[PDB]
Amino acid sequence: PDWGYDDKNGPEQWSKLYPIANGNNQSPVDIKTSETKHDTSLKPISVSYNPATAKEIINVGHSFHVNFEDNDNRSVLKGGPFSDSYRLFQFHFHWGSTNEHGSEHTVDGVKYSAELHVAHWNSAKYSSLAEAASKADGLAVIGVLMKVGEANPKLQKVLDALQAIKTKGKRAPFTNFDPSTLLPSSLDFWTYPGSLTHPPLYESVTWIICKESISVSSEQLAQFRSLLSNVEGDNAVPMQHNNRPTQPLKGRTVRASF
Ligand SMILES: [Zn+2]
Repeated sequence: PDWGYDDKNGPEQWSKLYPIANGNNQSPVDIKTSETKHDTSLKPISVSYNPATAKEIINVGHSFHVNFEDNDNRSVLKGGPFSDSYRLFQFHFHWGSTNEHGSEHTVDGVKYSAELHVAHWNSAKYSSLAEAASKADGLAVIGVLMKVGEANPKLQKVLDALQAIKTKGKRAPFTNFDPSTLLPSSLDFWTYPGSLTHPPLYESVTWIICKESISVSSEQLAQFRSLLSNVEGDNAVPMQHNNRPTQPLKGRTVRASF
């Protein structure tokens, strides 16, 4: 409850309350293409998602989340660096105050427009997401960079749903959707060990960053920036931005599947 992205409660302050903010495995990071290591053990990533597991869309104040039923292995991520399957639970986005600079990861110092996160938990090892959330191997998140350009029709269903969750705490059913439809055509990737990018900031995530970006238009971004942080009835406070600055690598290696 004690955090946001404003001057006063934002990324530069989270350490006062969450000391792990200055940990050794924080995200996001800049990926320096000259220093990535080709690892020949990486397998191609394989996603297999069942659209019937799509459950609901909810406004959480600082962002919006699309959540999936995760009671079984109907929707999983396999391959890449992993030996176990990972069970899909959520996707959400990060954006900025301008359309040109709003991603969380950078590549060779270049910030993209926005970023899609597709989050999965380790059902092989832990009995629920709450348990898994704090363990070093607990989470697998796919990040896809979004470049302002031509409008992306694959986003329409998510954009149309925002109408029903304009204020904090609102939620709506969201069904029959396969988020693999949002990924790029090729799944060549970089990977590194890191963290959730906002409080509680656990160092529990294995990142998969796709090499290829996806498009998005300015207008599409502006719809995100139109959601409200306040509860219904209150004065309006736009969800203007939600990206954390990049964090020191601190000795970590970014591996490439290519
Ligand atoms: Zn995220």
